[PDB]
Amino acid sequence: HFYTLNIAEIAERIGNDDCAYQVLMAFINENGEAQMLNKTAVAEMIQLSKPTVFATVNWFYCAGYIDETRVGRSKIYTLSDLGVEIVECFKQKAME
Amino acid sequence: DHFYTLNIAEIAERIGNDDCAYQVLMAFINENGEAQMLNKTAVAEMIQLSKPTVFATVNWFYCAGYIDETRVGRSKIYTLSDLGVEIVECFKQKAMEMR
Repeated sequence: HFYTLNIAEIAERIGNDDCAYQVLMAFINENGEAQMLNKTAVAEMIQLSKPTVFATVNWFYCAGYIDETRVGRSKIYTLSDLGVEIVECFKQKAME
Repeated sequence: DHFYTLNIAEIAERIGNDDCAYQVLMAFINENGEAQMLNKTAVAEMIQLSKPTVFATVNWFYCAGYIDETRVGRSKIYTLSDLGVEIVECFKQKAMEMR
């Protein structure tokens, strides 16, 4: 069961969500490369209510934006191929 | 442009494991199994969960692309996007094959 979707419009929507945009963008180091993060570290990068930032990371998971990997004791998140593609819109939208 | 292919199965199970998400999704399917439309308030009312909680989900469901929003009179009303209908028609099937 696949579904093939115009990413550009979701990327628009997220891009209109103050809180969502920042949580996606965290996963991008200054070198323009994606990076792994746990929920705590993200919570720190962004000045916003730790609750809301945890809640945002959670749905991002759901939605399929960020992959989760079990590391020893804690859970660590990276962007999905989808997360990367959404960032790739933003990358190009800032460009032009 | 920017097209991308989701696995709907993978998104479904993820949603299936969130009590609030599942219910918010399913609220757009009526008694007769047809898809319907609601505003934020009507969703909140069907779900037996913190109105705040329901509102955050309806928000992010919108971001995710599961629902679209249509202006009417003096009321932003929500309806499943095609994606949202994908996600349901997937739950519907897992339940279908079950019985």
